Amino acid sequence: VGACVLCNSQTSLRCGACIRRPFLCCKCCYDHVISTSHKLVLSVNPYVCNAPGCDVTDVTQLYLGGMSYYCKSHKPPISFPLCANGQVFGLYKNTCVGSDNVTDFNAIATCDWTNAGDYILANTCTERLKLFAAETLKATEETFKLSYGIATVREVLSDRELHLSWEVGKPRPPLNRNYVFTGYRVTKNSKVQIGEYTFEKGAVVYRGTTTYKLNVGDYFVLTSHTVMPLSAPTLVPQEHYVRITGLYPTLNISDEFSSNVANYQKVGMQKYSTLQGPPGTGKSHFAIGLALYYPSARIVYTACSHAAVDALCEKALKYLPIDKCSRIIPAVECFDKFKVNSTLEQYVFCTVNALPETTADIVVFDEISMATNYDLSVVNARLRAKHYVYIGDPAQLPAPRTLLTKGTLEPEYFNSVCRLMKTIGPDMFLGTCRRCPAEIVDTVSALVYDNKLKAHKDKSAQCFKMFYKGVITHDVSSAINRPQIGVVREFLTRNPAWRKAVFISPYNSQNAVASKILGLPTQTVDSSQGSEYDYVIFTQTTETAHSCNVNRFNVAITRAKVGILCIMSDRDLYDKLQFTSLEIP
Amino acid sequence: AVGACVLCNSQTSLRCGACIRRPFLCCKCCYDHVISTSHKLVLSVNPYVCNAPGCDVTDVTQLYLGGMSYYCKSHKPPISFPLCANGQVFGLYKNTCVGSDNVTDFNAIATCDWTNAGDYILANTCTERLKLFAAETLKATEETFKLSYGIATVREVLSDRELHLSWEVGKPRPPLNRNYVFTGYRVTKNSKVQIGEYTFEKGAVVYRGTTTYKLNVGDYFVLTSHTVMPLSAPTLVPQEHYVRITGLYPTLNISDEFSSNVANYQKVGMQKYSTLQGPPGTGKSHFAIGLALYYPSARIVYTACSHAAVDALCEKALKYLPIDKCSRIIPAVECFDKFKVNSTLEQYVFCTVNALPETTADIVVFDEISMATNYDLSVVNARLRAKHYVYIGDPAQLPAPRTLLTKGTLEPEYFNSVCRLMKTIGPDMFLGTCRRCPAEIVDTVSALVYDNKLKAHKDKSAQCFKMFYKGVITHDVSSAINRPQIGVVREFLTRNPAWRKAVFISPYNSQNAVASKILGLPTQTVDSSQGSEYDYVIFTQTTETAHSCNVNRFNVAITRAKVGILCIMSDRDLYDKLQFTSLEIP
Amino acid sequence: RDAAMQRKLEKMADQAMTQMYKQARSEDKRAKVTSAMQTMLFTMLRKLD
Amino acid sequence: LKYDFTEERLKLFDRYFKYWDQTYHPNCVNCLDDRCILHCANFNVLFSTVFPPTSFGPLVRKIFVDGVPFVVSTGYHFRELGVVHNQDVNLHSSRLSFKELLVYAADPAMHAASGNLLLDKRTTCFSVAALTNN
RNA sequence: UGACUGCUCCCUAGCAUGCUACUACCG
RNA sequence: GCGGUAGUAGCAUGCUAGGGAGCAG
Ligand SMILES: [Zn+2]
Ligand SMILES: [Zn+2]
Ligand SMILES: [Zn+2]
Ligand SMILES: [Zn+2]
Ligand SMILES: [Zn+2]
Repeated sequence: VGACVLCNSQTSLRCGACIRRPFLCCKCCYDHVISTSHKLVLSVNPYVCNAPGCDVTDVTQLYLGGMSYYCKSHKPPISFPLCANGQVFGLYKNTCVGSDNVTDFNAIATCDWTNAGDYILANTCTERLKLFAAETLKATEETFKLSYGIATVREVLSDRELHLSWEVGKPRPPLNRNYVFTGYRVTKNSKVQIGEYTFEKGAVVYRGTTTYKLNVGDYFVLTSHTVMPLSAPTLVPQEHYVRITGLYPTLNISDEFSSNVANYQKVGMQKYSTLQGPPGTGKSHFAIGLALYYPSARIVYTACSHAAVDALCEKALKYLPIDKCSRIIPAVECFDKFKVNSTLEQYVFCTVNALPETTADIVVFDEISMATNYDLSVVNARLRAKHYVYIGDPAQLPAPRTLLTKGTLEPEYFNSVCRLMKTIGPDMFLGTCRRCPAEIVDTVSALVYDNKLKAHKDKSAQCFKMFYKGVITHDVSSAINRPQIGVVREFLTRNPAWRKAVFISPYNSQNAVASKILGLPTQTVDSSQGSEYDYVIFTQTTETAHSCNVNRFNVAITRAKVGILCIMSDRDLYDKLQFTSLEIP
Repeated sequence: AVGACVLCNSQTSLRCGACIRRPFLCCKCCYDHVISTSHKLVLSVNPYVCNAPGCDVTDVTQLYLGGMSYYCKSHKPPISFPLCANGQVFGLYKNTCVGSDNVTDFNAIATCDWTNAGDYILANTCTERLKLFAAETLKATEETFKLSYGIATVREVLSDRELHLSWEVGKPRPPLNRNYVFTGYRVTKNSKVQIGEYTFEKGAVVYRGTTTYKLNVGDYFVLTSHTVMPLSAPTLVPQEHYVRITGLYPTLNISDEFSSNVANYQKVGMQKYSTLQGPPGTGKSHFAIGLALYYPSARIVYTACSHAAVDALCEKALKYLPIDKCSRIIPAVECFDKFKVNSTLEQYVFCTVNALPETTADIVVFDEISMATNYDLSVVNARLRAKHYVYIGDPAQLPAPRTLLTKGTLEPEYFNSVCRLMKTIGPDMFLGTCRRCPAEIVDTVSALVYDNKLKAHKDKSAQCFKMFYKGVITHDVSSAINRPQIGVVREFLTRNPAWRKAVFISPYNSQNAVASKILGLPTQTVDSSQGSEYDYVIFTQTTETAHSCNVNRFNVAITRAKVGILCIMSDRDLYDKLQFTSLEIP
Repeated sequence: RDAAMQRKLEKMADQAMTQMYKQARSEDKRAKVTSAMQTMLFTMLRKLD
Repeated sequence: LKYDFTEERLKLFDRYFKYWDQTYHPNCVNCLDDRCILHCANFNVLFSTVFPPTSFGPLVRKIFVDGVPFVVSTGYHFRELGVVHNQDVNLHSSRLSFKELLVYAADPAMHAASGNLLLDKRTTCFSVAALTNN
């Protein structure tokens, strides 16, 4: 019994056929029911014919017996149709305001999430629509993952390998670690305790995070949770203060981050600022500068992971005293230098996973592009702070959309705040290119970055250009090409100093074929930023919309301090990139 | 109390009362069944009969709804409501009724008393829940058949292997041999305990008790019956051929003793079921044991009509497989007991359709497909939902004894739902590895029914025989006795005393109850013969009737010889074919 | 009454169908409890030593 | 294992109440009316304070149903009414009805026979068994 | 995990009965 | 002008049933 979405009037009905079942208002509920197959509605009891053993379950299909609801095939002579009057029968039948055009709401509800139009809906919607949308995505995707087999390790041969089958009738989960399993073992009766695993090109290659050795009958599935509803908005209705009052102006400063202090000064004069954070532009350095500028701040460092907030904790105690940092790791092995399980902490780093709900000082959010509207409202649902900052950039990396089928969504509508730096403009920027030199940086500036990032350093001609083609042939959930893999060593051979690099590749099983040829380590394309060498070899091995789109392996090209490799078999952006070209042997 | 009807699969609560098995029937669908038969009594949660104290009326439409009761017109209260009306009989779920326009298929099965071959043309050429209803109706009416007969009282005891025996009043008498094995039980002052498994034959009453026991006075026997309860799974799943033999274990090494086998298994893992063309002694019992080594990782389901038939599957069981990986469930019958018993979770589980409990396994291998019908056909899959399926045997060896079929015997081809398939889809496998009979008989059985299909094994040593005779037969109770041919038997058997190292073959096995006293020669049952044989077998067919010299019955008797059988073919039925050594008749 | 005493049967038939619905349940609950009681007995005797 | 104590009660009666001229039936099954039942149960009340307290209560017996041995109560030994034997007890039964399933699930016989011994030193009432582990 | 009774109030349903009015047919 | 039956609604009493509760030993 709460307030309906489209009305905010206190109601008692919840659309039954609807996935997440939000509270709906009598007139507003009727509007939702008139345009869909969402034709079942639950009140304190479900609106279904309770004549013993019936079948009817549509709402208008029923009439109010006295203590019951019946179909016409059951209704007593004294009946009263539930759905009538343009207003469905429920509590608070008087306080109903509706919305004239709710096909916005019905469209979200009737949205099965297949096309990019679905996420144009998810963002270009209105608010409680926005939380309903993100939560519907999550719900239907954790229902997605379990339409698949039970990964039974049913023989064990060697280590790093398994003999593995699955359940019946179900297609199969993909190849790598965005879909990390977490199996659990049985005894005679019930289910207890294996761990975090994923299965890749073998023969089944499993990359278990923790130490364990598996036995017979050992099974795995992507164990799921219960996504419960959200509360706070994705972002508060923010505004810029008149003076930075209540915030502590410090006397002394470090000009290691002279690109930082003019950036913080109005941030205390304002609620939120999402920053233009190009890769390695001192963005992880950025939030640590304010840490010293305002050491009096309970400043909220959050990211998509303690693999991402990992980077926020990289220079944590290296810059701040020790006992003033803390991270809540729930009962996952990542950084553990801190004191753990202390929320009342001057500096609390964490992930959207499990920082408990409090009130703090200034929010600093890494990973804004890949995280969406769901966890966007999480930190503010977590926490009502002084002021807000999001570190990162939609110029990095979206999320993997398990159900988006037709035509990947813009970089620009990643989330409700991502449009803002493309409709309001960048609140901050950092062009301090500590990492890549004049090699790549402006060629990424003429890409999407406003001609905006300057040269760092000379151009030592170490990031490379290769004009190739290759031949690809498909398999389950990868794509394998050795005409370019053959080019890889062919590239890597004429100087053995080549091969001090990390292999970059989209279809990371193409490294499961390459690792046996070179011994070279693997680079995940999307989970890459934050990690890099000056030397990285990259076989894009595909030119499709999966592959050479604008801002995906964009994160892979900028991995080099000075010397990356790009066998651009694509004509997608090769027409731009300004690097050293040679003949192809 | 309440399930889904056969002809409709809607959820009903009405069971045809006059119908034998009483299947759930759907309101409209039940009415369709009731309009065309004398099946005019229908039971719901309570029976639809006039419950006015002490009435007689029991037809359905003959009744009207009287409040808390059902009455006839001679009893109905002024406020009534006819039960059977509206084209829809009154029961639960009166809305969800779909019917079938032509259910005289169903009525025909129900009104089928099982007399002609048309009855079993119905039983097979029917639809599906019809098929289980049909097989189960056969069984039900036949276990009701056997007990229309006397109580076999051994009322004096003279000697061993003999009894003084009478029966009950008014009843005809059960036949002569062991397809109708009794299982009598003894009394004390009050009730009924143990005796055992017995049958009575030509004496003077010759009893062949399986176990040891010695009988007393008043000792009685009947064919004790059971309660055939309904059957779930289909006779055979809607099968299909996989795209690769995935989930099945390709082994590196193989035995080429069965080089006629490995190319046969390879697609069987690429497919659900394969029933094989298994001619007698074509390594068929050898066949399933080859995959046993080829896929030693298989929980492979060895089933037959008996541990006299799965006996043959267990013949080379531990001789080829390690010991503790075989098991057979023998319920609380003396046959093979080399195994560990009472272990279902076993790597190799042999058993009969009698009592292997219900589990899920790997690949099914079913001996005895021709003689077993649609009933136990669905048993193994009702037993077990496996990886894949195989039926060993052949409709080219024998049917079952049809106790009620009376007009002409049914085709070899519609023995069962899968038996037509190797005559409408074709043989899924074949084995022509004739390790047994030589060029003597094998192709003369190939030009018989077998597609000109089985090659010669070996030379033709002229030891299987031809004798062009006639004989004179006279009849008795449930046998037929002829000595003009029995006289030929020794007359055949005399001119070389090396003749008589053979087993007598004969249809009317009491004709051996007359022959055994003349020769000392052992007996061969004609139909329960396959799997057992000598190189030397003497056969007096002693009849040319449809009982006798039909195509594929003693077909199993001719192929008994390694090299040397005897055939006094007094028949002109197939004598016009058989290509053997002919001599004058002394 | 071709419309107002029968309508009174559309009462009685409804009531009788409801009653026999209820009795079918009552007979399924009985079989369930029978299975439960007897499996309790047969599982508590096997402890009997 | 002794539960009868019928001769002991008669010897007690003859030792202490020798000239009480009214028939004393140790087992009140043989009594003639309710006043005779009161009369003889009065004496049983006294004479039962002599006999061991483990000999009162249901008298069980191993019966065979579906070829499986049950332990069921076929009588009782009351302190006031003496020994009472059930009249319709049967040993080899093929299968149980609903009523017999009832009257066997209600008996404390199968329950107590298949539980842990119990020595509960919190009370003085004669504990019998612990149908659980805690 | 909720015992056996007894009384009482409230709500609903059903049926009959009983009472009264409106309409209809026939005598 | 009356009677009767049939209908319908209103109203009452009672009985049964279902549910919620209170007190008492
Ligand atoms: Zn909805
Ligand atoms: Zn209904
Ligand atoms: Zn019938
Ligand atoms: Zn009647
Ligand atoms: Zn007395």
